[PDB]
Amino acid sequence: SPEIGQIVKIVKGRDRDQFSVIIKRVDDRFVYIADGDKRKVDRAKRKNMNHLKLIDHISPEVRHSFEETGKVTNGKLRFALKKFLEEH
RNA sequence: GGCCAGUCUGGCGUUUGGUGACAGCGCCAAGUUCUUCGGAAUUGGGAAAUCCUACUGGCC
Repeated sequence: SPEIGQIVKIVKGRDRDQFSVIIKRVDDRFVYIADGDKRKVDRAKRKNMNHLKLIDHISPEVRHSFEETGKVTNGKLRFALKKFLEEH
């Protein structure tokens, strides 16, 4: 099952072939994603899990942001995705 | 495999919408119908839907 702060690669939709971050879990089928750059948290995108590829990387920055504040900022989403690309 | 609900000429751009196929807006291209021959108007197949191919979402 998906986790808050987990990296996904979008496989369907107009934003396909981008990496994004799961920022909310609705149920086991639907989540919300955002990247803090072109898709910011105030425009988070509803996605069927079948249209994402789960990646084995959860950003601690995003996960810690939600643990301490219940939210995530656009700056932390951008930083998490940038760190993911560099390491992986 | 079965059923329900969807999408429509091809291409690419887009921090627009859509879970998605896609759509919107844009321009490029093809077919077709026009022309004042500069350029306009259109759009899967089919005479037709409770039809069909392809594709998408859900259920079994």
